[PDB]
Amino acid sequence: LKWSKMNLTYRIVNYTPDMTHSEVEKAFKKAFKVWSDVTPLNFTRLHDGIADIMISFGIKEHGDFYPFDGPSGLLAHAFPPGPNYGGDAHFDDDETWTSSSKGYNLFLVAAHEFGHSLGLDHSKDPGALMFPIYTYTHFMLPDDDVQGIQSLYGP
Amino acid sequence: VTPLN
Ligand SMILES: CNC(=O)[C@H](NC(=O)c1ccc(-c2ccc(CSc3nc4c(c(=O)[nH]3)CCC4)cc2)o1)C(C)C
Ligand SMILES: [Ca+2]
Ligand SMILES: [Ca+2]
Ligand SMILES: [Ca+2]
Ligand SMILES: [Zn+2]
Ligand SMILES: [Zn+2]
Repeated sequence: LKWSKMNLTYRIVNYTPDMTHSEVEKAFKKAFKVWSDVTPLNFTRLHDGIADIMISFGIKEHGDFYPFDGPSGLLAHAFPPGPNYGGDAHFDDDETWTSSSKGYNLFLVAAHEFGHSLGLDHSKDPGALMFPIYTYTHFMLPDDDVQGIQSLYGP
Repeated sequence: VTPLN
């Protein structure tokens, strides 16, 4: 699945206890720039109303009947392109979100989630951003991910 | 549609 428009909006609906608003905003902006740097996609942030990509933090059952599982295990999830929940990204706040090597790095997980938000599935390449298993190694988007997103949207 | 982790 794929967006049929190149100009997308996002809204940060709420914030984790774990980080300042400024650090959350910085991580998400950097994560969208990963994808906008290698496609014609553009992302603009909204402070109210409906955005294409609605982003929120929650625990257990948080509104969509795909519940999170407490600390560890599932980290986050995102819906493929489409209306309503399509594109939206949810983060499990029973994890500890950071801008460091500790806990789970919000930038890295967000960049992966936004890959799903844009229509990418998982990669079998263990070095890819879209590999299903999280590890923590200046960020450079791996070549499998560049190839994958450009197949949908071009350079 | 089931979201992906
Ligand atoms: C069903 N999945 C799960 O239960 C958990 N995973 C998730 O819930 C989940 C949500 C998002 C991600 C995820 C996010 C980012 C990555 C890539 S990590 C990474 N990617 C890269 C680098 C790096 O240092 N680290 C450098 C270049 C690319 C992988 C998985 O995992 C986990 C126990 C496997
Ligand atoms: Ca969890
Ligand atoms: Ca949406
Ligand atoms: Ca937390
Ligand atoms: Zn959810
Ligand atoms: Zn994933």
